[PDB]
Amino acid sequence: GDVEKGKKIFVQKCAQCHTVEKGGKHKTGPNLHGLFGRKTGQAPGFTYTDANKNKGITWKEETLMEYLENPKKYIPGTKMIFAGIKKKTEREDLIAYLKKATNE
Amino acid sequence: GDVEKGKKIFVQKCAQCHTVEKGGKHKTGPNLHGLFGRKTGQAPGFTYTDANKNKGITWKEETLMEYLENPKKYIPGTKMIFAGIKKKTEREDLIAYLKKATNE
Ligand code: HEC
Ligand code: HEC
Repeated sequence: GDVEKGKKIFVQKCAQCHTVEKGGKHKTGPNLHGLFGRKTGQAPGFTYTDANKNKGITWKEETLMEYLENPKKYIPGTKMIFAGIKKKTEREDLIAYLKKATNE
Repeated sequence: GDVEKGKKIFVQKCAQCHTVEKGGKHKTGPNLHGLFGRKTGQAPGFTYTDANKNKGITWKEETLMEYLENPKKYIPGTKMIFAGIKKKTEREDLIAYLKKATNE
């Protein structure tokens, strides 16, 4: 495929949760350097779900083609995001803002 | 709670998928203006999951406190994001970029 086009997709759809750079940080999702030819759930230092840990397949063009079409269908139980707010005080403050902004 | 603090949480944790402004657009998630005192799944023009459509509760401080702690526990079946790429050519181009960047 077209690398130029792929880079833009990555930046728009994936970079908010993944880095690709050697030595790049884990974010919501794992750093992806060295992905190709590696089994699922094997970035060093990242805590996966059991589902992503145990999928047991090798990442390559064919498996990525299928995964990317629908990640949850290829790895049921995978979790991409936690959209909540665990701290009580942060929940109270956020709700205060929402109470104001969603009514003005 | 503290509105100043809530605004920053919102911008950091929620604004990527929700607007709060009257007349604001639906994004990944619904526009949230008029939320308080309204039942779940009722922003006009947004297509919810059946789960969020049918939760049947009224949004207010107490219900938001519980929802925000863990959205999926409060509304099982709710879906926050699709992280995949439906178009075949976009998948091919993205995979080409990944093949380069994750190996250099
Ligand atoms: C956050 C909201 C994410 C977005 C957007 C994308 N991904 Fe993701 N990805 C995310 C998490 C939390 C995980 C771990 C999931 C688990 O169940 O533990 C993943 C996983 C991957 C993988 C597999 C990685 C591995 O097995 O080592 C791949 C190949 C992957 N993600 C790629 C990817 C791409 C290309 C994305 C843009 C289209 C993308 N993800 C979006 C979090 C998030
Ligand atoms: C995208 C990755 C999201 C992030 C981050 C947050 N939310 Fe969200 N939210 C999202 C979607 C797709 C939906 C609809 C879900 C469905 O099952 O149909 C929601 C829903 C809400 C609701 C309920 C809205 C209603 O019933 O009308 C609320 C109150 C809500 N979201 C608030 C919210 C806040 C405060 C967030 C930051 C902490 C937040 N969401 C993150 C998508 C995403």
